[PDB]
Amino acid sequence: FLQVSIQDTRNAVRACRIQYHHDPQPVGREKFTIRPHYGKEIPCTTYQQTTA
Amino acid sequence: HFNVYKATRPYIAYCADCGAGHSCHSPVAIEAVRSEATDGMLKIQFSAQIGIDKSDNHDYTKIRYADGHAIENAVRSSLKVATSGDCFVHGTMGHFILAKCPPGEFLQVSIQDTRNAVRACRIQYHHDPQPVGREKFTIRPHYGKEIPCTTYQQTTAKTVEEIDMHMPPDTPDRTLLSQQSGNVKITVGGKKVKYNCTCGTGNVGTTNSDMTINTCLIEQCHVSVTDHKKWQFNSPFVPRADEPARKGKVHIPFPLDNITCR
Amino acid sequence: EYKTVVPSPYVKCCGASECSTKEKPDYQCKVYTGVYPFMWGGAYCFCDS
Amino acid sequence: QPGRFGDIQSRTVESNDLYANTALKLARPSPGMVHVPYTQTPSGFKYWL
Amino acid sequence: MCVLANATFPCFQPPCVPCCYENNAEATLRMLEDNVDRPGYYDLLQAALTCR
Ligand SMILES: *[C@@H]1O[C@H](CO)[C@@H](O[C@@H]2O[C@H](CO)[C@@H](O[C@@H]3O[C@H](CO)[C@@H](O)[C@H](O)[C@@H]3O)[C@H](O)[C@H]2NC(C)=O)[C@H](O)[C@H]1NC(C)=O
Ligand SMILES: *[C@@H]1O[C@H](CO)[C@@H](O[C@@H]2O[C@H](CO)[C@@H](O[C@@H]3O[C@H](CO)[C@@H](O)[C@H](O)[C@@H]3O)[C@H](O)[C@H]2NC(C)=O)[C@H](O)[C@H]1NC(C)=O
Repeated sequence: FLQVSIQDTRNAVRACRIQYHHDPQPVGREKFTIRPHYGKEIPCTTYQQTTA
Repeated sequence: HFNVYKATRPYIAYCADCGAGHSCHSPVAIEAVRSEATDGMLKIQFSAQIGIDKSDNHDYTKIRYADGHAIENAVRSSLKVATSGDCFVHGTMGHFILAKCPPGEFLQVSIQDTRNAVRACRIQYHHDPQPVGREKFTIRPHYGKEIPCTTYQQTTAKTVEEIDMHMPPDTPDRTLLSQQSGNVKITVGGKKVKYNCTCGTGNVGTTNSDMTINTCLIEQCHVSVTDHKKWQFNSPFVPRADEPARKGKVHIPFPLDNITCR
Repeated sequence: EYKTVVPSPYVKCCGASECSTKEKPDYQCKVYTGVYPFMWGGAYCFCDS
Repeated sequence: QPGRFGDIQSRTVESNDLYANTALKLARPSPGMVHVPYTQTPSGFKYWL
Repeated sequence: MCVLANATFPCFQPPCVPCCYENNAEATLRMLEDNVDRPGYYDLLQAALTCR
């Protein structure tokens, strides 16, 4: 699942939760978790922070 | 008293990702994690030693950490160690930390900054403890047997263990050069720096004072601080200084010991 | 269980380091050429390559 | 042999000599970086356990 | 048994007593690095950095 929440103007928590199956897998041929200090560079994709 | 920690200094190493997937040279970098105790306690090495103040005095609240060839101080609260879940910190001394963690696929450690910024480091580490015996229980009962096992104790006495230490290398820095008009100025403050400028005749060497070359711009000079008064660590992420090595030794706390579990 | 010991590397700026053999269990040594390492304050070894 | 029971052997707990066959290898550092890479077969006592 | 250039002193009483580190850290550590192989290393470590 996942939920998003925030405090109110009267300092009350407001939340909303949905069912979402999240299971990411990295690009390549190994199912690793954290990037190493020594490895290859493989092309992938991401969302950038530009607002142009 | 004895105070071995007055000849040792915290250092800055490389962390592959600092909690956000990006890499930077961080002051909380994780060296080996040791998990050779049967109850399932870990020994993580920081690069920031915890339990001593800037001014070298023992303290349970202050922790030492490097900040750009300058040692800074942080509060012992906000030291967080975690895996999939959240860990309980049992011990605390020097570079080393003791914790008991839920099973997971990584672990990260983090502290506050002086500017109240979180500085962290996570590594991939497969933790799956299994209790001693013939049952894979999670929590001890109020009625059961006693079976021998081993842990790390909180004694910080003579231990019969080693760390290699050595003099830090000459750290380069480029913030100390100022170009005014056809002349360069190098800042001071108690740090002797080396310089190597390819401008004219022989103008290399070390200095403790400002000068002006009056000849060339900053594209030729550089500064390497040579703080050379206290040991740092023999870490694969920071270079050595001299070809045949120098080396030293320091004992580590928390030795392995025999207990019984229920 | 064993323990792999790895000292800090040695970098020479405008120099070459000559590999020295010694009697350690399963000892390994190499020398690599053309490094340009960076540290937090910047890159040392003026020497370009 | 590497990766199996007895990859490192010692004649006694106190014995000064040690036999180690663990297939340790070194690799070049990545550009602009100081880190001493290596690849090396995991322990055989752990594997046997 | 500890050695300083041409001194060859007993490790209990190095000639820098008292406050070896305080008077000169540079020299104390340079000397203490030269004695890592000697069995009396830890006594010299204890005596080099203990003063009031
Ligand atoms: C947990 O307890 C066990 C059982 O005592 C420890 O194993 C034993 O540890 C002692 C340590 O002194 C060993 O004694 C040694 O014996 C040799 C015999 O050649 C002697 O030369 C040494 O000077 C020393 O006295 C003993 O052999 C060893 N094994 C046994 C009794 O089967 C174990 O070390 C403990 N684990 C800890 C403290 O982490
Ligand atoms: C300060 O920085 C300069 C770099 O601008 C260093 O000068 C460099 O020194 C090395 C070793 O002496 C020179 O390598 C030599 O190259 C010649 C070929 O010209 C060869 O015959 C020698 O056997 C050696 O390989 C290098 O060329 C030289 N750089 C320049 C631009 O001339 C200098 O060493 C640095 N000073 C200190 C104290 O580190």
